[PDB]
Amino acid sequence: MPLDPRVEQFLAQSLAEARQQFKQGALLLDQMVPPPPVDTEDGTVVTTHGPVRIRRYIPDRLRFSHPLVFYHGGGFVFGDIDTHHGLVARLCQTVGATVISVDYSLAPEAKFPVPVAECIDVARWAAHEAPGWGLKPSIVVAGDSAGGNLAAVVSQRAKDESLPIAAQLLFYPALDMVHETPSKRDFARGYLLEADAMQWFGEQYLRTPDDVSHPWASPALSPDLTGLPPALVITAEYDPLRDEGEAYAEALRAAGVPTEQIRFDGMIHGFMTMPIFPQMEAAIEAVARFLERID
Ligand SMILES: COC(=O)c1ccccc1C(=O)O
Ligand SMILES: COC(=O)c1ccccc1C(=O)O
Ligand SMILES: COC(=O)c1ccccc1C(=O)O
Repeated sequence: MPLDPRVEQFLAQSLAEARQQFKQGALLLDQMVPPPPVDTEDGTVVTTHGPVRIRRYIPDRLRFSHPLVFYHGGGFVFGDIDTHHGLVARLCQTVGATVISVDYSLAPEAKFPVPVAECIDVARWAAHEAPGWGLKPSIVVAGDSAGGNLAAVVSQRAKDESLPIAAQLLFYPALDMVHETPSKRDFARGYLLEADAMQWFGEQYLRTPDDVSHPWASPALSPDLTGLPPALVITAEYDPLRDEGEAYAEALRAAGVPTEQIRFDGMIHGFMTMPIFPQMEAAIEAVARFLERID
């Protein structure tokens, strides 16, 4: 409930250049706490907005009967398959799941709602492939932060798009671009994800400031959450995005959606791609236990 000791220690310490610096940070942490070996295959999915690079992770031993489709975070501007490899490799090996890690088109080069369309296309592709992998033809979508946004919106669009989704895993997602929450006010600066950056991400991703109220940008605003896929919503106590994540979990639960909501106390935004924190593996264990309950 106090700030985690290791998190405390960590905090105490151009667009191309910033992407590279973000990527260098991600590599540093993986160099500090190396990921498990895992078999992978690269490929390209043909989407309605063009080819989208993917990487399939194959577990040593398959124990989960649905493919996972994973959408990386990074404010819609940063990140790639490599920045999220540390997380995805452990998800693959710990759950015993095939995982499709997706490189959707980044902003500002591509703008809302291009990545949403891409992410749907990839989920549909995964569902079609699943029987040939000897899996069920219903997928688990997953993502961190901006990727959690994508996972939540894909889940909301699933029925309309005839997309079978068995569950949604939202890791400290962004869900509400319209409302200030107490967490967004109280942890606006100094906890890695900052208000300044969130504003900037919005300027890169969104076409106009009015897009904030679009349900494919702000899924928390959808008035009807009935019949949505079973949900695991993981939040960090000291994350501006905390409150909107918990409120969405609460709304899903009240809508009769099977929902598990976990706040990691003492933690900050981003901890599930920061293997210097033991909590990252604890949260990955949470995922495996949750997925055990899914049919
Ligand atoms: C930077 O992205 C990657 O590391 C990657 C990995 C596998 C397949 C495609 C890509 C890509 O260039 O997006
Ligand atoms: C804020 O959450 C994100 O989507 C993000 C933004 C910038 C840098 C990293 C991340 C992430 O969650 O990895
Ligand atoms: C991590 O993503 C964000 O914080 C974000 C990115 C683009 C547009 C809006 C937001 C937000 O949640 O305010």
